[PDB]
Amino acid sequence: VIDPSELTFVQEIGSGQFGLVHLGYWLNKDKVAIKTIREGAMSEEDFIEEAEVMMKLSHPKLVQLYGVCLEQAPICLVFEFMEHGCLSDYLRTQRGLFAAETLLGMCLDVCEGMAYLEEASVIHRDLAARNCLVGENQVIKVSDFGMTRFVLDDQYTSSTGTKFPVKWASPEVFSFSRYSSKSDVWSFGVLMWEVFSEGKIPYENRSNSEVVEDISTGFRLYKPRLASTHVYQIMNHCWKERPEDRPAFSRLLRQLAAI
Ligand SMILES: COc1cc(C)c(Sc2cnc(NC(=O)c3ccc(CN[C@@H](C)C(C)(C)C)cc3)s2)cc1C(=O)N1CCN(C(C)=O)CC1
Repeated sequence: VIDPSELTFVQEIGSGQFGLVHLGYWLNKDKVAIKTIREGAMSEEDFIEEAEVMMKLSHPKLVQLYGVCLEQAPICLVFEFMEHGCLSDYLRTQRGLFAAETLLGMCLDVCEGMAYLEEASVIHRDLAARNCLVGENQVIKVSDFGMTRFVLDDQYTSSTGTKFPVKWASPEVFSFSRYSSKSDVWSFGVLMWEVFSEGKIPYENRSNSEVVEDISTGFRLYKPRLASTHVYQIMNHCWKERPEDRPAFSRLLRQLAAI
């Protein structure tokens, strides 16, 4: 638990799934990012349960949750400040400046984070570039793993909802809500596409229904220029119809490191 007096709210930096994000300071010295959880956004008591375990999850390629500020309404989550924001934004902003090796390095970072979560029996559920953050020396860290379990907006959570992230969803997820580390693997493949495409939106921004149809019939994203023949076959292995035909993150890590 972080005491409210230990935090200083400096400036609003944006809004996400659960509401406001501020740049702040922790004990008047260290830069932190503070999520202010908006009313009706979170399943609050259910999260305060899972907060202890989430905090205990620690890895250099996961954005660290430093603590929870509970002694106030609305409650706040205190995070490691990532100096370059979301990967999705970062890729688009820096488009044209990336060497293939740097882009591969980003995929490696994410894969290391996911390998840790997979090992720890944790499903992300919404792995995408928008949910990864960029820190010192372009290091990429995975964030908000498992958080969609606490989202009250049924448009996001339900596979049939209008806000459902179909573009990163494996066939068994969008059809049957069947999550696993292997469904995160599908998402990771799409994230690889995003990285090597320098932040392009997968599936020409096609409708949710059209993507479901595309994937159901066998369509797959085409190779981005900066992705090698080898990288593209790794992507395609992530997009096998059956989750059992997809590699584990532990395997992908060996493959991406071997390059
Ligand atoms: C995936 O969602 C999130 C996950 C985490 C885990 C955190 S906790 C965080 C940890 N670290 C963060 N860093 C940043 O959000 C950031 C953004 C911009 C800049 C560059 N300009 C700075 C210096 C300002 C905005 C002060 C001018 C630097 C850092 S947020 C915040 C969000 C989130 O909701 N947003 C990310 C950042 N946003 C925007 C508009 O960029 C708002 C949505």
